[PDB]
Amino acid sequence: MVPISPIETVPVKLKPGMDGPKVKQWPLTEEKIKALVEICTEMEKEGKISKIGPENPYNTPVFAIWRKLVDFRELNKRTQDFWEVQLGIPHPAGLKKKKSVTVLDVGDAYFSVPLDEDFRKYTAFTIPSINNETPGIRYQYNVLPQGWKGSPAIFQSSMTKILEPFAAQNPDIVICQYMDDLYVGSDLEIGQHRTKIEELRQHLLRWGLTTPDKKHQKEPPFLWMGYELHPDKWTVQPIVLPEKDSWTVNDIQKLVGKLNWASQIYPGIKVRQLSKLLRGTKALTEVIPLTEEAELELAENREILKEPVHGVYYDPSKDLIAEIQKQGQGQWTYQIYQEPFKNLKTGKYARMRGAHTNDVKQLTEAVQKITTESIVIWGKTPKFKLPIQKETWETWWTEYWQATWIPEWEFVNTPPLVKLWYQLEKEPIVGAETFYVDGAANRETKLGKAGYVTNKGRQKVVPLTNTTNQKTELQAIYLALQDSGLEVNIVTDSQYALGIIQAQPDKSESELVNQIIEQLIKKEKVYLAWVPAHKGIGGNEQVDKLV
Amino acid sequence: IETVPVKLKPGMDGPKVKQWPLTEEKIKALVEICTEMEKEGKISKIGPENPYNTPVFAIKKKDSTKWRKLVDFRELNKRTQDFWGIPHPAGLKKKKSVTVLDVGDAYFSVPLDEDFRKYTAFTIPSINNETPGIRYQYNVLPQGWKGSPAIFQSSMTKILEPFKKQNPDIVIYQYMDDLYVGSDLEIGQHRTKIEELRQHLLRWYELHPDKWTVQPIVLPEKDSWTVNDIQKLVGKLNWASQIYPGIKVRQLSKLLRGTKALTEVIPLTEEAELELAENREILKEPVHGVYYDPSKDLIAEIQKQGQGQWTYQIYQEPFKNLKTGKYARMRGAHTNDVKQLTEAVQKITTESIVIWGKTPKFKLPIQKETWETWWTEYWQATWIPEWEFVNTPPLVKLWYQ
Ligand SMILES: N#Cc1ccc2ccc(Oc3ccccc3OCCn3ccc(=O)[nH]c3=O)cc2c1
Repeated sequence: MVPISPIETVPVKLKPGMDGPKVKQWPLTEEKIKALVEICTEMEKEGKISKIGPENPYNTPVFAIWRKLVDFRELNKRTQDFWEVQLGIPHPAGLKKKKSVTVLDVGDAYFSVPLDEDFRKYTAFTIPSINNETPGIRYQYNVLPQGWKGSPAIFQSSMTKILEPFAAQNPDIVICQYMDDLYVGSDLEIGQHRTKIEELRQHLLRWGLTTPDKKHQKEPPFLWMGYELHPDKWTVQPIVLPEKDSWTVNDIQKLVGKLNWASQIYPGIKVRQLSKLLRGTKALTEVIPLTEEAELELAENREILKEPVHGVYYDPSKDLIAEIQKQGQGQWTYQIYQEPFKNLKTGKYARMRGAHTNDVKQLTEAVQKITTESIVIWGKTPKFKLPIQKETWETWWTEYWQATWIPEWEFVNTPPLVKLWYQLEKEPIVGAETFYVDGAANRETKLGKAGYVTNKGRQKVVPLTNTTNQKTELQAIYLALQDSGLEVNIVTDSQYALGIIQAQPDKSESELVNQIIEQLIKKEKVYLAWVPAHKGIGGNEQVDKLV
Repeated sequence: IETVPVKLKPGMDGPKVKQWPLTEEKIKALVEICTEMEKEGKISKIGPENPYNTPVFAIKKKDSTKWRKLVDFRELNKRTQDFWGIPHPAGLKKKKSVTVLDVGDAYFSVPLDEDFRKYTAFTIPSINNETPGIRYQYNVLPQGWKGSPAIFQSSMTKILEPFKKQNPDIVIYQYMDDLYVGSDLEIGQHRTKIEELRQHLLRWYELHPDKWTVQPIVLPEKDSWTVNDIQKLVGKLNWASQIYPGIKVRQLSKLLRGTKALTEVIPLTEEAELELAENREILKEPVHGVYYDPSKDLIAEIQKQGQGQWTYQIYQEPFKNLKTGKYARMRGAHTNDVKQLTEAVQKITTESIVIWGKTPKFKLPIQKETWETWWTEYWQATWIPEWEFVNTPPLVKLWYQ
């Protein structure tokens, strides 16, 4: 025999203040028992497990479904935390195209990596004897058990430590690890490629690791994590959209998930109208009807999912480009590509839940998302094509009270364009009428008044029912806008209204605010001044709206 | 050469903080640096049995093209036991000039406690999550950790003993990986003294505090006032009444009696000018009963004024400002708000360190996502303060301008 190379164990401890698992063994049928006996006999012959004495106080339940199933849930509850290597998943668009890509899955995967001997005694388990007339058969693991918390991480680190020297000695190829599979890729000739694959599986064989000796059991396209990986392109596995005249909340969640998953390569996927029905969740059993918006939207989704769309792989020698389009109702869509008409991937961004908003902010947030996603996937920020004029952005960020930034970008003329709908003056307007506005309401009777007086003697007070202080304060400003010329000065004591307007929204959830905005849009020059209330400031008549 | 035992605060497990994404160049720089540091025994590769992690990224200091490794030891710092205490040099801020030195290279000579090393674990991330990243842990004293200067205190004392005995007029303070040196000499003599001190630290950023003070509230001085002018004035004075007790505005408000156009000039009555003058006299005095509390946090607020101008206020209780200022320095950030804000935060933090010996908690006028996306691109300091985000526009913006 040739002594295969050993593998250093990974030191594992239990959580501090806890001890090894001690669980009562479940009652098993005689058939199950026999099956388990044979299986564990074969395994013991292989060297995966070992028989132990009664000294070991730890025990783990085991079932049969023949295949044995050791329930390590309690031991997992009592086993330390590990640096889990799976957080987030690779994206096919991030992979750099190679002329050849081979797959080597690893058989005897976990049962080829030794377990820390000091920890083996905690993985002890027993097999119920026939009729329980004899003491159960005691076993412990000598390798990594499947289902154990520490197995994937330790297996991964061992595999890395083994693969490192082959990689270092073969920079002309690229090796990737994922669970029980290895993906090797190169731009070499097919003969030299297969050659280096052989060298690799020989190298692994030196550590006693077995790979498919025959022609490799899997050839392109590779079905991986819901993706189809083809030699020249990638896509997603076929979409599955159920159709029923009675929908539940869970069905809505699954549909939303599937549509979101499909939206990464299929452009023009919308999910708002269906997501609005997820309010009041945690009740998985329900019957939620569909609006015309939602039905037309789902029909359009079946229109987009009609014909297959493929994404390409990444080429580092070419620039990285992301283009953005406004879809309305707070919806945004984007495409990330390097060559025209050939997408690396696509996506969508929905606005956050707020009271007020404008297009520029949302666009900025979209750019943020795309940027972060890009840095994750390709390790760089893409050049942007945005539906917004340079001058628009300039004016916006220059006058905006917050700090804001967009990486390198260019204007693409594809409507609808993001524009500034109105701009407040910085100084009072000469020759413009001056509207001193005010509003007030009774907290008890919910009755109120809103109005204005101007320097030219123009006056108005309007009575209001079912309203509040803030609503009347807004209403007064709205009244000032309605009955004024193309240029107007406006004085208010409302910090609320001033805040809202200085937030510069172009759309709101409050109809009154929307109306005010529509008024602003019609205006040529508007100066909005603020003063403290109840300071005896003449013009500011709190005594006019408190009657 | 002898490791001092270090533990954590009772009831606190080690740090498990997510490592955020990095660009390829920063990842490469970090790979290079950590490869070199591994060959120098400063760090060591670890296995999956180490679940602890601390964020890490790469920067570039001033006048340097060589990358640098920066570790966000914030979570580990607040989870690390409290070390003990040296009273902050209150004369450091009173000195004419202070120079900042980087003594981080010294820390790497002192080995770290073995049992504690697993808490310093960090990860060089991989692009597209192809690998679980390159994992390291520190063997020596890590730069950025609050325990490093605390442990190195005796050593630094021993090294700086002769220089301290030599120049009793020179003040020496230490914060993290930085050494602040204050004096009243001349810039040339200053620089030669600095080369001297760095040579003394070898064999073993000009900053002028005197050109920075606290800022008074000023009122306009006009010959003719418009309605708008008086409205803004009354607003400002009303705001300032929250700070200064004797501020009254009734006689100024009396001028606004009636509904006049905003651009209309109004002559001031004698009572109004008197009231204004009194208000001025009041504002010229300092604020009543304003003390510093070491047990309380320092809060810093920053407002964007436009045209590369920024204002800031450090305080503990509202309207009780401990420090105020206005950063307007332009240096290659003419087209970038975020860069300006980052530099401003750094400067304010520096001043805060010089004055109180600790960093303030910031309230940044920027969306969380934006800041979190871009702030590491312009950061050149070895420490990192805490921050939150204000989403509502403050009205007081033009009251500091
Ligand atoms: N972590 C991780 C991970 C997960 C799944 C993978 C699948 C294929 C693959 O393959 C690659 C392996 C090494 C280097 C370059 C690769 O892919 C470039 C793109 N590509 C693909 C399939 C094909 O048929 N042809 C190609 O050009 C690498 C992988 C890595």
